[PDB]
Amino acid sequence: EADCGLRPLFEKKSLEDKTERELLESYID
Amino acid sequence: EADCGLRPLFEKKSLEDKTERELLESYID
Amino acid sequence: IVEGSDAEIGMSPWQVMLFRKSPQELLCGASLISDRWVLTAAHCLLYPPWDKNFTENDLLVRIGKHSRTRYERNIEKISMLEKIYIHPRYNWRENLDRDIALMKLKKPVAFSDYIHPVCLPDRETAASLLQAGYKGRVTGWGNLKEGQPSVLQVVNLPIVERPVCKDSTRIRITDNMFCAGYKPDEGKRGDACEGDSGGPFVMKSPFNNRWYQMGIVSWGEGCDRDGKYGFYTHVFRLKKWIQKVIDQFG
Amino acid sequence: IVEGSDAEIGMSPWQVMLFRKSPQELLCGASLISDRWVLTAAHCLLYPPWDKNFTENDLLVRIGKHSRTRYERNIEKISMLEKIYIHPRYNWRENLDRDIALMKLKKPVAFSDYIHPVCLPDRETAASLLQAGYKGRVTGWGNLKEGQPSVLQVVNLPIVERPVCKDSTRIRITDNMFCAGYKPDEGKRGDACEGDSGGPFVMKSPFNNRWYQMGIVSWGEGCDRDGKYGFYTHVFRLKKWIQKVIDQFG
Amino acid sequence: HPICEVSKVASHLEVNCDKRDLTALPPDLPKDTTILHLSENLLYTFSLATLMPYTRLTQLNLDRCELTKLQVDGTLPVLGTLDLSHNQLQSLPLLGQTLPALTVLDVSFNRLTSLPLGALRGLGELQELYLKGNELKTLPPGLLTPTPKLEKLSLANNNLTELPAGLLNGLENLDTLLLQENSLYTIPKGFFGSHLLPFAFLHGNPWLCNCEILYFRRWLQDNAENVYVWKQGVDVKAMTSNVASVQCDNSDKFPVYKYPGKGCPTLGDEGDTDLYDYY
Amino acid sequence: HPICEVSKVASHLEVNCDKRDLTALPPDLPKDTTILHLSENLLYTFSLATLMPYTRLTQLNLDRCELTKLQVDGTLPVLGTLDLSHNQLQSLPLLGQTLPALTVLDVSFNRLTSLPLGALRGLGELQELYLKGNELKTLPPGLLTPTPKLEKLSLANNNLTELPAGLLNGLENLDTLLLQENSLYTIPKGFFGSHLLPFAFLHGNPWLCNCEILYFRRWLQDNAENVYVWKQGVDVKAMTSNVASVQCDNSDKFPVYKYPGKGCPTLGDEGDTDLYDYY
Ligand SMILES: *[C@@H]1O[C@H](CO)[C@@H](O)[C@H](O)[C@H]1NC(C)=O
Ligand SMILES: *[C@@H]1O[C@H](CO)[C@@H](O)[C@H](O)[C@H]1NC(C)=O
Ligand SMILES: *P(=O)(OC(C)C)OC(C)C
Ligand SMILES: *P(=O)(OC(C)C)OC(C)C
Repeated sequence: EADCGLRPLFEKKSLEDKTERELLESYID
Repeated sequence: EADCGLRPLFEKKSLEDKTERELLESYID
Repeated sequence: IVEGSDAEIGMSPWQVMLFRKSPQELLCGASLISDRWVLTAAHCLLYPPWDKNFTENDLLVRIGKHSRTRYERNIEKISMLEKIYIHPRYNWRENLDRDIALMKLKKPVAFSDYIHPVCLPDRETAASLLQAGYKGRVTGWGNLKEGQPSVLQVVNLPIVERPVCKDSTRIRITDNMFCAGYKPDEGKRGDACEGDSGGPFVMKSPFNNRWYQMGIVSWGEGCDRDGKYGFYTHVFRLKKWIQKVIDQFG
Repeated sequence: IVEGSDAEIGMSPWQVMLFRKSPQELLCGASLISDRWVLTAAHCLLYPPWDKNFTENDLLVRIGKHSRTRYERNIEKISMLEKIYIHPRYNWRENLDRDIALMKLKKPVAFSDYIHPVCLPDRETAASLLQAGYKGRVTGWGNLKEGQPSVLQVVNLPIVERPVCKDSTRIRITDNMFCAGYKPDEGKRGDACEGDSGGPFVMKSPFNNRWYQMGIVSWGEGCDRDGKYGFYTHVFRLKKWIQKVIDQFG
Repeated sequence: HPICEVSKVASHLEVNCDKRDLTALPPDLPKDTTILHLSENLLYTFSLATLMPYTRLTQLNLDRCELTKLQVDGTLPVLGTLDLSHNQLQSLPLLGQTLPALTVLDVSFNRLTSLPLGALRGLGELQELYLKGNELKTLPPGLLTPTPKLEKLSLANNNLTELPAGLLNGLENLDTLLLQENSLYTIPKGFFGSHLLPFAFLHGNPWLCNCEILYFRRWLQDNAENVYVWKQGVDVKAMTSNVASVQCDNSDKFPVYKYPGKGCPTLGDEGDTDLYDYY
Repeated sequence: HPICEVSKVASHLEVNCDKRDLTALPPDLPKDTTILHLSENLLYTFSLATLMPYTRLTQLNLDRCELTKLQVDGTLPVLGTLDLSHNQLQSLPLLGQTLPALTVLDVSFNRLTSLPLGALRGLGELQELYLKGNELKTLPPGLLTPTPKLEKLSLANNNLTELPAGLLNGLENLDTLLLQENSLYTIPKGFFGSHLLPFAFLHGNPWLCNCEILYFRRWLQDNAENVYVWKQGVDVKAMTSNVASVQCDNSDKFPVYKYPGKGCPTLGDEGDTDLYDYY
């Protein structure tokens, strides 16, 4: 649980998602 | 393709081959 | 997943597949929340109306999968179940309230690039992120309409306000559940469907970059119908129960 | 065909003759598998080592023939080629692996007592019949030794076990090919030879009385030499490719 | 009926002619018979054609009938279950052209010594095949190719020394495989392919642990939780998993999955040979 | 020191740089400074990082400094008090990752119009929060979840029209709540929960007395002695209690706690919705 929700193929290598960007943009709308 | 491998001058008239008999006999040996 | 797309490799390393051993078939989705515990929907295991009651020996969990049907060797991991814990107050008789269940694995699983646990919401994340308008993510190998994807699907859906959820169905909505999906007027589609049940509804935290599981795919009238929304089990509100069975049986 | 005999009239109505237009000559054998598609060996059309590369306009196919040299009028049928499809992974550089090619005819052919399509093996027929000891049939107008028959020849040869095939040559045998022929100790001879290449290796099914093409005459060191066996293109294993080009280009 | 007991269980009409010292099929049975029990009788021979008058027949039990010859003519268009277990059959009846809808076939505890080429031809709907308790030493190649939908296969308690490399090809739905207590010396490379097999029984065999057993060792380690031990009187799923049961020389002190294989060359892999060709 | 007056009050070293027409942090201040006063200066902008050299800094006053921008980098490991009141800040500084030990935060009389999501994240030790005199119209959900130990909260004299139903969740120690003189129309059901609140200021609001105000009416009757009226220059505890101050339409002739609510359906209760689930 100490390393929860941190994807090894994404977060862990500064790489983004095809669509994660869409989730963050809703935090402002 | 529906009538494949059925020779008109042989199978189609209950006639056998000079040597086909040899092929079938190998299915037992 | 209706109107979704092909998940990328490893973008949902917590996704789990609840698989029936004999005959071989996909029952439901689920999620990895620890190296020995899996979370899923109660109606996926127990449902008297349909004479449904799967026990430990009828199932196996498949972690780290991408393909829906292949035996992804050296990538996916198969685990057996040691014990199934269904919420004591699971209401299958009226509205699938507290539609949640915990599954402990016979042996811990090793994490990899395809296998990694999701986060459970905390007071801060829950109060801060579970608000209408904000959107999460639903994944699964369920049907593409109300036919089957060859690979894991993904769709992002916005959370909907209690009222709109309430007046979208004749069933008694509870606080132990929220609804998500676009409105007829928003001009966008997407929803879970037969086979995604039990899967997770996650959200990426803008504060610490971590993914949290806010809900469990529970139910819905049809799949992606206008004026209709999908309902998910409110994981945070049931966290007090989750923690209880894990401290006492883990 | 070495050690064969005169084929009877119509006993191999699927036999095809790949004929060069100018100068007139027999290039290879081939087979009829449909009213518009002919199957043959890749090295019969393309082979860089010998600067060999025949295109549609260099050839014509002759179906329903018996005599090797006469223009059997009202019996044989001449067809032109619309398109030649050689296996993309045909290995002429190392061991003639995937030595196969498809030829689509400009116009369908009418079947008769001398023109009739052969069957392609199916899962059941292939697994059931392609076993060592069982024997098939090879036909063609190739040389009688390593000179030429005036009429179509025929010889029955037993399939040989992978090991014996493997240790009979220094070339890298593949699964996309099998070998046939008698052993030095079996006291019987027979093999294909210059000119039979591309021809079919057929087997008559004991289950439904139909003839199936298990292989295509591909290669061999010399003709009918003791301790040596002829190699044929495994048609079944390449059936997935055959079906692909026929559904998309037929 | 005068000789057999006729009952109505749900929509089924179950005719029971068990233990009635019958030597032949009783005349004039309910025209609407769907389930027929002829178990425990003295019908040294039986002819399926005699059942054609019963066009709704869905299940037939001919077990424990001293059968030594089963005549197969005509056709039973909807027979889905056939039990020929516990008889004296020396050769496998060819049922393909007479029972097109067969989904469950039991010929356990008979006297089979081999299976014919094309043995299961035409049994396209078969889902379960039990051949336990016979005297099979080998199996012909292509045995299961005509039964793509097989989910359960039992070859347990025979005298098998080897299995064909492609025995399981096409069985995308197989979930239970019983090979326990035979005379199996080894498993051919790629035998299991890339198919998920929830239940496998392989104990009770004289496994010869040498470099040829390495593929099997790899498989056992990777699928340890799918290996079980047979126990009469309890569901397969309830049985206990134990990869340690698959032992070398049948000695519980040397489980195959722990076989070192000292000196053995490189296992690495060349590629599980498939059915067709991909580049 | 050359510019500021350095004093020693008990174990504290109080450096006073008040009213010295400073436009920046004076160089070379006592290394052992624990209390720093920079009030009444012209520091249109300030960067907390510039105080890192003073590792014992426990209290910082930056009030009345024409502040319009507060840079937040680095960390002040033991700063417990921060006064940013009476400035020109238009957005709330995110202090969580720079001031881990903050227990008292004052940003009253500035120009805030809204508070950001996660605004108080990381301020786990916060006990007092003053936001009086700003222009807040609404508050984000989850504002106080990261400050569980809050004892005093002042949102008085803003322009609030509504409050989030769960604003107070987790505040088991809250003893003083100031919401007077806003534009509050109503209180959401269950707003106060089952928490004892000794001091509450709710006068000066346009309370809309209709059936939605009934929960608030019940609360006012049950906690009449906990409702006070603000009076400058005297301790909260000395102020006078008066539930009658919470009036409908801001008219002292119609106190909310006396609002009849004629025609209104059943109030009874369905249950104060909790945070988690109990059966
Ligand atoms: C489900 O089945 C198990 C045994 O398989 C039994 O003990 C349990 O009580 C059953 N539950 C229901 C709701 O039928
Ligand atoms: C064969 O000749 C044709 C034209 O006649 C040419 O387009 C093709 O690329 C040639 N292939 C080889 C292998 O030389
Ligand atoms: P899920 O597969 O379906 C959801 C779309 C509600 O649930 C099954 C097990 C009934
Ligand atoms: P085929 O005529 O010969 C076989 C006997 C290999 O091949 C020619 C075209 C080289």
